Amino acid sequence: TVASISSGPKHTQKVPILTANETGATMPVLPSDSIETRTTYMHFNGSETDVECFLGRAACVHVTEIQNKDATGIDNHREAKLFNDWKISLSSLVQLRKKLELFTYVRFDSEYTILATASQPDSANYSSNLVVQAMYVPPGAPNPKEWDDYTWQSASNPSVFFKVGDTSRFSVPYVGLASAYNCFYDGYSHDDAETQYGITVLNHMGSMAFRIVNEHDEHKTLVKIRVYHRAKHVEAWIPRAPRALPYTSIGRTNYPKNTEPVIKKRKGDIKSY
Amino acid sequence: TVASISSGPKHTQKVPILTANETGATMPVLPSDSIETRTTYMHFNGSETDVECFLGRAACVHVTEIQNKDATGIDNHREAKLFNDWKISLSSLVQLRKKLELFTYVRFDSEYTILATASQPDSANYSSNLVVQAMYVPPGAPNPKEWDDYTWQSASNPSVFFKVGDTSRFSVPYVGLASAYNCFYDGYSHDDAETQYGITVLNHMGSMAFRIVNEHDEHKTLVKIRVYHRAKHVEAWIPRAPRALPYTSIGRTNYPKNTEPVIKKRKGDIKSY
Amino acid sequence: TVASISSGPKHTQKVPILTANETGATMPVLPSDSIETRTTYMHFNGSETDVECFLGR
Amino acid sequence: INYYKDAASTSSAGQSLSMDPSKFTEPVKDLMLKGAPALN
Amino acid sequence: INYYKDAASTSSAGQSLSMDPSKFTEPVKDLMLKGAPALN
Amino acid sequence: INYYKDAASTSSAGQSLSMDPSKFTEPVKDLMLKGAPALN
Amino acid sequence: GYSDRVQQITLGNSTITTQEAANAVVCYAEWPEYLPDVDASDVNKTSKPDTSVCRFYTLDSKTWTTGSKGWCWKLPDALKDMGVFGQNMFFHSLGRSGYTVHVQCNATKFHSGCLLVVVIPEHQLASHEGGNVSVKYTFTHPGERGIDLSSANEVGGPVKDVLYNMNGTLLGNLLIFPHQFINLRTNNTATIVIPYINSVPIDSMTRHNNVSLMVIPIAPLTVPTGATPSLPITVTIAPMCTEFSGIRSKSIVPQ
Amino acid sequence: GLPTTTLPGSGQFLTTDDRQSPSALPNYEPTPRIHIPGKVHNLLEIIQVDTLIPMNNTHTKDEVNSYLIPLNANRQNEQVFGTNLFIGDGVFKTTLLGEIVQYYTHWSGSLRFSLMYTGPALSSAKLILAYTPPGARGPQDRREAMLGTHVVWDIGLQSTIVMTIPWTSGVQFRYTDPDTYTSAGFLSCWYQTSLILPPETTGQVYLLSFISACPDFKLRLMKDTQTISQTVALTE
Amino acid sequence: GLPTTTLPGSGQFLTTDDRQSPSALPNYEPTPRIHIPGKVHNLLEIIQVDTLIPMNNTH
Amino acid sequence: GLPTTTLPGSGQFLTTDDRQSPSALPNYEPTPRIHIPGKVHNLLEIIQVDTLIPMNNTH
Ligand SMILES: Cc1cc(CCCCCCCOc2ccc(C3=N[C@@H](C)CO3)cc2)on1
Ligand SMILES: Cc1cc(CCCCCCCOc2ccc(C3=N[C@@H](C)CO3)cc2)on1
Repeated sequence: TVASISSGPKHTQKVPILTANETGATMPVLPSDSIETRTTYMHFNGSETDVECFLGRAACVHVTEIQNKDATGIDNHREAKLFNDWKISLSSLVQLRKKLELFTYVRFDSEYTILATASQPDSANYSSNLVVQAMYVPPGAPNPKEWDDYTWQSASNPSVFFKVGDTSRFSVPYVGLASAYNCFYDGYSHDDAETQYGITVLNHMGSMAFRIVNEHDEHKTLVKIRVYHRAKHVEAWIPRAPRALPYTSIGRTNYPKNTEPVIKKRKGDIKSY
Repeated sequence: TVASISSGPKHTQKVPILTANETGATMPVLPSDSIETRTTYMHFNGSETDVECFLGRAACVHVTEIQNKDATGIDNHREAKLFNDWKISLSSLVQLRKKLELFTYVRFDSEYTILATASQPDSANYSSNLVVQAMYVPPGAPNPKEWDDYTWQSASNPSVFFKVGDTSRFSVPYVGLASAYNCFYDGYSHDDAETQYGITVLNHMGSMAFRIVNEHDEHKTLVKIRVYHRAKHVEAWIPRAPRALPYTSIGRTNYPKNTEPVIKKRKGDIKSY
Repeated sequence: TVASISSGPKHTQKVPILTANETGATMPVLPSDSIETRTTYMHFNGSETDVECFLGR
Repeated sequence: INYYKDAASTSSAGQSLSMDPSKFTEPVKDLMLKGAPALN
Repeated sequence: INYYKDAASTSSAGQSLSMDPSKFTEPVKDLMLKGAPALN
Repeated sequence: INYYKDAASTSSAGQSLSMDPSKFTEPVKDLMLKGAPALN
Repeated sequence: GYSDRVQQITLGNSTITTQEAANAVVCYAEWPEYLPDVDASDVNKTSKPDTSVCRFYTLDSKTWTTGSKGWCWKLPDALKDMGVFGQNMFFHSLGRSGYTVHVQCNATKFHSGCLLVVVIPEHQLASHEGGNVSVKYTFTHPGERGIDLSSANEVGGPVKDVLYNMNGTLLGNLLIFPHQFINLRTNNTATIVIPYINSVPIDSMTRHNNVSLMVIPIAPLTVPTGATPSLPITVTIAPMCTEFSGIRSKSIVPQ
Repeated sequence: GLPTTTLPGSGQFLTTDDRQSPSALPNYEPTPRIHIPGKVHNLLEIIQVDTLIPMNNTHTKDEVNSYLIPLNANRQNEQVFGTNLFIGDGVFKTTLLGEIVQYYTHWSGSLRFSLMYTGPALSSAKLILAYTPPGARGPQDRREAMLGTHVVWDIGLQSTIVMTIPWTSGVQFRYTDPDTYTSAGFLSCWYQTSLILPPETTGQVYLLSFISACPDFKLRLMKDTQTISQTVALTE
Repeated sequence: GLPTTTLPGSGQFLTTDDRQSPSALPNYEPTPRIHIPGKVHNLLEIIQVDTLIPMNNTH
Repeated sequence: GLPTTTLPGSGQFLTTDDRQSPSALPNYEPTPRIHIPGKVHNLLEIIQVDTLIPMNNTH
């Protein structure tokens, strides 16, 4: 492939460099339209800019935490982190979010990796070996109330059991209701005067519940869960302007008030180098 | 292959042993040009002197250390080794450095092995099990400020998570900007009167950041990281004189003052055996 | 596979929507027996409702 | 590839792709045609 | 070799090697030739 | 068998078995024959 | 003698002529088309009023003055009240449509000024409150009036800051969306053909707007000496290939 | 039982590796795809669309005005604007090009810089745009500027001028992030003759300026952008 | 000895995965199947049989 | 699931072994090679060039 062809002096009536940008086109002008060039080859394919590659590496999408401790006398397991739960989403953390929102609709399979590490902040004789159980609780299915409810039987709901310190990995097909996931949605769930605006109403994916299977030892053990997400088989439509201001909320476009100028001011003139 | 052919008495006008070294050549003289020889075969190929073999074994290129401890009240994580960082380079340690600098330009893929072991120098009930996370922070990308920054999300930057005591291994393609890496560079980054001289300005590879993912236990744990590097797919150009004096700095050729004579003095005469 | 065929106005002596449930049958009535439909395809096989799948986790 | 000798040890079965609701939805002795009168 | 039955479980896809910027760079209704005048 | 997609991930290269010292041992412009006088 | 410059668009019972055009943009290089069966889901036969809905409606005019910040209309909202298009809209459960948008602004060879005319698929607005305040319905359904970016923040309304496109992105990059400029010195109209863009084959026309049309002054209007300091901008829009499905009782929407 | 040996790296999680995994939802059937205009395959497809450069960066809070380069009637010989070409920083940084370049470590290729004139139709002007390849200082006067890559632009019916910064380089890749060794030059613009307004007209006229990449362009070695960060996870 | 590398997920138990296992009862012979009317293959077969709706829910 | 047995040496790191590894930079394209005079393939090539011997070591 040639990156530049050889081109010499020109004295024409045919001027490729004068255009009318009002038309909305970006005319494909090249170095050889306005200087004299020599042949050179590309030596490159643009492999690593493919959208599959761009969205295809694992990104941390969520960090939660649960603890193993005596539940005796706990009136609210959920509240004691005896078993936390997460509202599956892909915008709570922003590195990956800005990347996805370069597109309007996106379609892909997900590969999740879940790393779990334990901490024992206060005096323990040892490090126990805990097994985590993460359940998929899609919307419409009983959601766990205690850390050892009938729910955890999970007879119809996919669940994975792995050890703290290890990693769990599995992959979920594209579960969207439509043909693509909306990265943006300028609508409502119905014509209500006070219903919420945005996509919050659209990515009704449900939540995922984590717990330790082990009963309690004499000390307490903090287990912190990190969920990583990798898109595989990516398809993206309609590019948009990149995110400039900071994010404030999952699912709304809102930016913070009295934010700071995002364009760097010159130290000098327009004329400055 | 014959290592020596059979050759007998000679009384010629054709003298292969008289030459003129002023020409710059090393004339290919053999035993059979000046004594009577018998046939012998080589029985050998020179396999283990191939440059791929010479540069192809893992060498320790870096030892760093980070600790897991309560960051509560630490004003400078980087400074507490709550997460160290390394300026990828291949000359900080010298065994491998002398080997590479036998050549001027070198091109290869790298295979890294990272061994991490833990130490608990002061009273602990136990040994905790820590997961290390090493990130590749190429130049232009946010560099970590605390041990748990958004940076560690590493949504676009390759990172590996492995356990202390284990080893991590992955391989990076030749990331040089030019066609080869310069082992030497007699230039500057620009014609500045005070800019630095050397290659420091050329092997702008960026750095690699390590941290423990675990929160803190009651005791403190020292984790010491050793990075090993193995060249694979090696290509080397222009041999040079081997390094004689000791090294003083990454990237400059400078040797120490009042160094010692590097040539061993005879215990005796020129005539001595 | 078609999920619905195209069907238009009807003025017949042949009424598929009147039945006698006392018989014990569930007559296979479709949208196209009582409204005007357009063609659409199924795009689906019913894979995940197989009893092997239902009892297989 | 089965690595094991016994049939019980093989993985899940593969979709019937059988599907015939008529034993349940139309177990009538004399065939009913949709469109023809139910009771003649 | 896929070891698994479902398509979601396969590795990353392979490069589009599609690449056609004209839907974005030249969505004009009447074709513009480089070198010819923009507005006639 | 390569298990990985990228070339960097393959094992070490295999012996040049190239070997030609003359660029280093005899870079002279006019060819010198062993046995003939060095300087004529 | 055809110029890129003169054009005629006849759609239904209405025709537009421009003698100073700058080509026309067809979003993503695709022209509006009906919904194919292979893509269909709802089993209902759809209704295609054709020429009674696919004609040109001219919205009420705006006034560009030196202080203008820009205006924003949403589709199909802007047309919610135009003739039979609008009736069909409130009466069917689902509908689908593409449009031809023609923005008009003429001046003289002594004026200067340049407007950006852009179509943004799925333009989800931001609340000026920050945090996770929502933007109430009424605020994102201004109707033919559209939203006036130089109007004041209101409560439950969107933010109207132009350097941020009403969503946290910079004005400068709106050029990645199908768009055309109106530069008084060149141009006097902008025309964009919009194909139907959605993640579902057909949708509700009232709970979801699928494009915002935005006209933004970028090089300020500068009139000749002692000229009146303002110009009107007119927007005329025509639904094209419209289809409605799932007819019934007639939606009732807030406010 | 087949004998195996495990190698160094066993059990590691590399966020960039690509392997198979069991599906959690065996046998599930995804929604059919329908057609949607606009599919993107390569980021290289989109960085060829031009977007506006806030060249007039001299303000103090972001404003529509930093997109406008002003021009003065009747000045002769003088300089319209100047900038270095660190596409990952400074004016370029918020543009779509700048914004994507920042996801990669290295770039190579030609850039296309165009200027669209917005002055009254009855005015006229001749400007010179100059590209100064690495190695010299930003030009200080047109004489200096005109000795490097340049285009005399004659403002006419055809409203925009497209200047190309042809790839001039020893090393075949440059870092996006400002490197010296790797630096690309300067871009300046001066009056060639001068802007002239018709009667009954007055004041400043402005140029809009765009940037996009030529088909020439290469970007490699993905990394994280300095353009976005956060201090606590967001919630709904 | 063939060189291997284990990936993330090793040792996990996913209730939905489908693999082979050793039989605890090697060589055992199950009872023959006889014919039984009524076999169900898909839940889609049975949701087409109609059943009564307690529409008058007001009690 | 295929039955395996691990041998002595599993998990060891031998600095001299030569195996495959995952690439951290999937799909990256290295700079083209250009021609450079002087390529060395074997250390045996270079030890045939003669160099001076500090024979007079007595200093
Ligand atoms: C055990 C176990 C646990 C699980 C979880 C199953 C995965 C379900 C999650 C499905 C994917 O979720 C989303 C959510 C949001 C988005 C998304 N939001 C927009 C910004 C873009 O994409 C995409 C996928 O499965 N088995
Ligand atoms: C996780 C994770 C961590 C990483 C690191 C990626 C590797 C980047 C390093 C690239 C190779 O670096 C160098 C540096 C210097 C030299 C060199 N200097 C001269 C003496 C010779 O060679 C060669 C390669 O990747 N993924």
